[PDB]
Amino acid sequence: AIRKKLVIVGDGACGKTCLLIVFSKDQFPEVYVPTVFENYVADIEVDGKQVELALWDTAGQEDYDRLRPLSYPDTDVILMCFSIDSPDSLENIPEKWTPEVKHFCPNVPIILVGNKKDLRNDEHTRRELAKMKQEPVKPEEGRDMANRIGAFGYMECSAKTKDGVREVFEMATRAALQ
Amino acid sequence: EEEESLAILRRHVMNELLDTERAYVEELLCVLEGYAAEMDNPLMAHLISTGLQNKKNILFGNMEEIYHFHNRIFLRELESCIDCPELVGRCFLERMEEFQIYEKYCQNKPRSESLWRQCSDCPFFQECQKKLDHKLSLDSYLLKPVQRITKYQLLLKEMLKYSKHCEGAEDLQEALSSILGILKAVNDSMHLIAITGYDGNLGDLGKLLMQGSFSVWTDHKKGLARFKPMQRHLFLHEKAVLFCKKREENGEGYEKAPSYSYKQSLNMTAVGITENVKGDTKKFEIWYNAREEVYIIQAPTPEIKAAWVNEIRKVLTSQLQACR
Repeated sequence: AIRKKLVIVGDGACGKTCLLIVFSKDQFPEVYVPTVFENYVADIEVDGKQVELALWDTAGQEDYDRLRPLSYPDTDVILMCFSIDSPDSLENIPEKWTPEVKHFCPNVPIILVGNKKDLRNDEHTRRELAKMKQEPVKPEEGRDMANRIGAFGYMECSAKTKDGVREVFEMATRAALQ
Repeated sequence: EEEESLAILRRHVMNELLDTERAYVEELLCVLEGYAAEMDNPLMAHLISTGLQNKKNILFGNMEEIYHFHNRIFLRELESCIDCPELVGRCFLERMEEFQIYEKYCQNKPRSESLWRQCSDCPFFQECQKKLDHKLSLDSYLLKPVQRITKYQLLLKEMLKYSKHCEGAEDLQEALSSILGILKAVNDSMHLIAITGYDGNLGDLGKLLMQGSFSVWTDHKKGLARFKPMQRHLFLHEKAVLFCKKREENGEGYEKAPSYSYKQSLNMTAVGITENVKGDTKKFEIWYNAREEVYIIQAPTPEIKAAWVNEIRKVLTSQLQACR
């Protein structure tokens, strides 16, 4: 079987660990959302080719610039993401994450991801954001950033509805095989 | 009721804490025997050279030391809190010293990373992996201590969120801060060991308090960087502030991380500080000798400015209480 390494990067509380949880288990936790997601190998098949995708979480290390790179060696694809309900997390994609991901992982495909798409139409988050003089992230903004950084593609999903989850890892596995 | 559900959530966090802890201990042992110990196994000697065998300590660092701590002490103490999950904060508090062993591991990790790059294709590992029946290579396991130490704050933060009204909410907040502090210290030391060209010992400079890259302007008195700022990486020490120039390094992985060429050094006994600067709330000045030498630091954010200002003042305050 083919072995590929996926490292998911991005701001904390932007949904990283949850996305991995939902994908690897194909079911959104209801009561308690796990905090820990240790290195796990998921069996996925794309283009009729069996792949063993190693999933590496980075939750908990966003604030340490010298411990963070320790995860980048031999990465086949990078799932760089932000939270749909946080135009702030998106601003870091080009300001923080991209410059870094490109320096330690040159020529490694990047899949920009917008987590928590379901909160785009959520009035509660729309309200809270307003107070901060902000509004959910619009798809148009995502694709723009995706091309601005030179991603291998833009994508959105929801950990709650599992909507788009499979699609993200399926698309990233493909970019890895290239 | 609410008190009801929060205690349920405190239960969940305590469970993940204990489960992941047991797994962490298992996984380390798994590698310490299935790879490290196998290096001294005659039946395998035909798959490993003498050079690699000697580099065993570079490859594993002090993983064993770490494993004994968690296996003999920490997991045992976490379990004693299965009953009162809000009190897990006290376990970390009574072991903050023992956690210092993680600094040695992280500092050596890049050395191991470089080695692994040269010896991964070695027959020995491919064989140990097969025996162990692991879909993952030794590299995924060698990062676990780093991944684990950086999950404790997340877990403590989760416990604290569900314990606002418990008799341990304070010890939790303290433990959280203590771990965050150890993580910052370890991360700072990573930058420190990358400094090059330092004429002397860094140890007798006192504790490293802060480090960071800034745009720096000068505004000295009398016999460059007056208009076009220079890019320096600073290291705030109890005894002095070091100015370094980021030197770009090339290589495969962590080798890409830059090094820091030592430039100058301001002795704290002569350092003074200007907190507020006209026109920019993000600037602050670190001056030297009666202000005959002024450095304007461009803090990327308010939080960073505040941290640096605060650290400088604590040091300047101690100097005072010590100079008399």
